Amino acid sequence: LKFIDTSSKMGHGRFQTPADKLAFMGPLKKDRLKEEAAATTAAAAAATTT
Amino acid sequence: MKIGLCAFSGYKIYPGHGKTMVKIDGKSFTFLDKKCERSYLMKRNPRKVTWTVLYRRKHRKGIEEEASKKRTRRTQKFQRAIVGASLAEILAKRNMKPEVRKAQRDQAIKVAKEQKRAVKAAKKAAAPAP
Amino acid sequence: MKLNVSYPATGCQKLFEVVDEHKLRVFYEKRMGQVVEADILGDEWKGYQLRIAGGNDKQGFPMKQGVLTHGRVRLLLKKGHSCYRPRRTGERKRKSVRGCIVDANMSVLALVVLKKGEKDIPGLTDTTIPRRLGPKRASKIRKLYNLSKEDDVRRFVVRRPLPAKDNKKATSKAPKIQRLITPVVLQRKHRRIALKKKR
RNA sequence: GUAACAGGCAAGGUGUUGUAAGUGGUUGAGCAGCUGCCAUACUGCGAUCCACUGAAGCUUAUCCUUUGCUUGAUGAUUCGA
RNA sequence: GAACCCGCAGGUACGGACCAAUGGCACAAUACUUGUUCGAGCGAACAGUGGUAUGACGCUACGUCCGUUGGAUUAUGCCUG
RNA sequence: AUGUCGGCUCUUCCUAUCAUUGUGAAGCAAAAUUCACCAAGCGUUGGAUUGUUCACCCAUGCAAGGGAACGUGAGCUGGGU
RNA sequence: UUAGUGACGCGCAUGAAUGGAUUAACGAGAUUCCUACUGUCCCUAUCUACUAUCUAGCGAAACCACAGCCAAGGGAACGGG
RNA sequence: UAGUCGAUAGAAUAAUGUAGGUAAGGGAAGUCGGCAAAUUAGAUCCGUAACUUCGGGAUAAGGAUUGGCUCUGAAGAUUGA
RNA sequence: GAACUCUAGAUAACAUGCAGAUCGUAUGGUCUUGUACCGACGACAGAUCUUUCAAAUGUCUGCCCUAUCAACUUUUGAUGGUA
RNA sequence: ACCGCAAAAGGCUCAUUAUAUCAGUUAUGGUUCCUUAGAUCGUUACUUGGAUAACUGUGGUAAUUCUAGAGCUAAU
Repeated sequence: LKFIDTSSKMGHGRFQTPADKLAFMGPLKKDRLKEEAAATTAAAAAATTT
Repeated sequence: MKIGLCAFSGYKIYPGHGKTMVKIDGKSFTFLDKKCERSYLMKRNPRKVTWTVLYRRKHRKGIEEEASKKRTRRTQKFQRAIVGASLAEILAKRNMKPEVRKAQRDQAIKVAKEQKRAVKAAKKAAAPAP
Repeated sequence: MKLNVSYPATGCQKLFEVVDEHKLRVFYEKRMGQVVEADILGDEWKGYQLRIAGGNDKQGFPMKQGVLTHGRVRLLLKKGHSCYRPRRTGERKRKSVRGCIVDANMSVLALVVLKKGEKDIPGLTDTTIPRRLGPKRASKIRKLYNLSKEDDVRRFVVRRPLPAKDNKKATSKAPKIQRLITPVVLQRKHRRIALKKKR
C-alpha cells in the first residue's frame, strides 16, 4: 500500500492532516489570539506586583 | 502517487483527489476539487477569488517562508599559476615586494639607455659614410 | 544517478554513480545553487557540502537556471543567455529545456563541492588537474602579482619551456606583453594630439 | 447505577459559503456648494476597493469530540416447571 | 491455419451489494441578484422552494466492489466376457 | 357482455437445440460450416419503415433458434381495426 | 425509410363550378426532413408541497347464492366447492 | 386600505400518486406521433430569404446588448436685463 | 510660394553622443637620456556637413472586356476641418 | 574563435494584380542614407579594470545542432 486518503468525508476533503492545513492556511485569527491573551494576563500580573 | 498543485487555488492535490482537465492545445489544468472546477468553468478571475493562494500572494496575506530566501553572494575562488613556471616559481615572482620590483625596473631601463644612444649614434656615424 | 562532482579548488573533476534511491533522493526538490549535506549521500563524503552547479537529464535538454518546473518547458531565447549562444545576429530559437530542480529523470548532476569534509576522496583531492595559464597582459599580471604602476612586469611574465618533442632543441615562449606602455603606442598618442592642434 | 451515565448546550475539531456588521481611509471615474490680505481647499454625496477579516454566518438533526455548563435519575401491566 | 484446453488478463450480459472518490439531487444552508416591503441600515420577510452560483449530514448514478465446489451419471468412449 | 390487434411492460415453461457445455456423423486435412444426441442451465439483441405480429432492411456479436398460457386495456397506449 | 417528396401515370374505381388546376396571406388542422432543445429515452435518481399512512373527531358506497388454497381429470368440451 | 385566515386537525411526512422542479454524458435512439417537457421570449440596435395577390413573408433567418453608480449632452415654460 | 527650425547663430533653459586607453608601416630630432618631450602616412572608428550608391512617397497623362453590372463610398475613415 | 562587413540581393518567376504596378513627366520647404570622395573636434590612471569565446578538460539528447558545467586568456 502506498497512500491512504485521510481527508474529511464531511464532505469535500481538501487536506489530509491538521498539520497540512496549517501549511496552506496562513495566520488565521485563532491560535495566535490565545497567545496574545496570555501576554496581556502577564502584563496585568506584573502591574499588580509593582 | 505524486502530490500536485491546483493550478488555480494553489492547494495540494493528494492522490486521486479530483480532476485534471487537459485542453486541446494542450495546457494541463489541475483541480483539487469541484469548487475550483466549477468557479473557473464559470470563468472567475482567480485574482478576484480570495480562495486562491495566487490572490493571497498578490494581496500580501501570509507568505513568510518564501520571502526569507534572497540576498548575498560575492565569490573569489583562486590564483591560476600551474603551467607557465611550475607553481613555486610563479609564487616567487608574485611575492617579491615593490622595493625590489622598482630595482628590476630601473636596472633594465639603465641597460636600455646605452642601446638607444648606441643605435642613434651608430646611424649618425653611418650617415657620413655615403 | 551519475554525479559529475568537481573539486574545482584543485581544478579537478571525477565521475561517480549513485545506485541507491535514498542517497539519490536527497537531491530531489533542490534547486540550482542550493546547499546539500553529503553525509546522507555517502560515507566517503562525510562533511562534504554540495552546491548544485548544473545538470543534464535523460531526455537531455540541458538544465537552465530558474525555469522551475521539474519537467521540461519550451522557451524562446536570446543573446547571450544560458542555453543561448547564437551563431547569427538577432537569431532567436525555441528549444525544449529542462529546468533547474533535481528529479528522477536526471542522468547527470553537475556538482561543485563547497567544503572538504573529513575524508580525502583521491581523484578530487590528491591529484591537481591544473590551474591552466599565467596572465600574459601587463594589466592582468598587475593585479595577480599586485604590481601597481611603479613595479613593471618584463621578466615576471610566465616563461614556459616546451619541447616540440621529436626532433627538437627545447625552446621557451615569452609571450607577448600587450599594452606594456610600449613607446610606439606612446608616440601615436603624441601624434593624435599633434593633428588636433595643428588643424 | 451521581456515571462505562444519559441528554440539551456552549466550547474545540470537521464541513459549507466566500471575506459580516461597525469603523477608518478621497481607495474611488467624478460631482455639487463657499471662497480669503496669501498659499488654497474643505465640507458633504460616490458603485466599488482595502484594513480590521481566510472573515461573519451556517455545522447534521441521520457529524466527531468533551475532567466545560446545566439538567434527568421519582409512570403501567403481566408471567410460573 | 486451430487466439485451441494448461496458464494469464480484461471485458460482456445478468444478478447482489456499497456512496470513499467521481457524477447526480437540494439544506429553501451560505453567498449574490431582481421586484417589493421593514423610514434608511443591519438582518430578514413576501414572489406558495423567487431567480442565480456554490453547495454539506444524507440519498443515489453513469461510479466501484463481489458472484463457490464436488458427486450421481446422460449422451458417449471403454474393460472383462 | 368472457374487455379486438400490435407495440410498450412483465411471467413461466416447452423443445422439434441456432449459440454455449459434454458428445457421436461428415465426400471435416487446417480453418470453417453442416448433421445428429444428452440438454431449455444460459443467450437469442440495437435501430430505419410499417399500427403491424408477420415482413424488409441496416449495424454488431462465435450465435441475433422456434413454440405454448388468440397472455397481459380497474396496466398503458387507443395507432390499425 | 411498408414513411415522405419529385417523377412515370391503360389512371382497379382521377378530372373540369357534379368544379379542375395553381396559390401569397391565414389555421389550438393532416403530413414529412433537418437543427436548437430537453429525463421523450439510454437508465435511472432526487427534491418541494399536499396526500396516501397513523391517530382524536366524523363517516358512506360498489358488491355480496354460499363464498373463497392449488394441480390434473371428468363435466355445458377452462373448477373456490 | 377594506375583507380573510373557515376550506376537520395533529404526528409521521413510506410506497404509489397529484401538483411543481432538477439531472452528468449522449441528445428522440423514445413513441402512433416530439405527446409531455425543455429551448425561445421583453427592449434597443444590426441584419434579414424563398415566395408574393407587392400589401406581406417579418419578431423571417442570423447576430450584438441590457445591472449598479457617477458624470455629460439633448429635449420645454416665463418674464427679466 | 516664405515668419523654413534651410547651412549657421545669440539670449533663457535642456540631455549626452562626440573628442581613439587603435593598429600596421617606418623611425627622426634633441638629451638633464625620466626610457622624456614631439612627429609623417592610411586602415578601422568618430562627430558635423556635403557628395555619391541609393530610396519611400507625391504630380501630370495613358491601359482589355463587360450595363444580362447604374448608382456607388460612409458596419469600424467614406470624403473634409482641427488637434 | 571574437570583432567588423556582406548575405536586404544576384538569380527566379509574373501569381495576386486594371490607375494598382509602370513608362514618360516630375517633386521632396515631406524625408532617410552605411558607404566612398572631400573637409571638421585645444572648454586627475595615460595607456587602466575584469569576463568570456577560441583553448584546455568534462558532459548531455537517437540525432542535425542546440549547448550545460568547470578552469584560462585578447580587443578597433
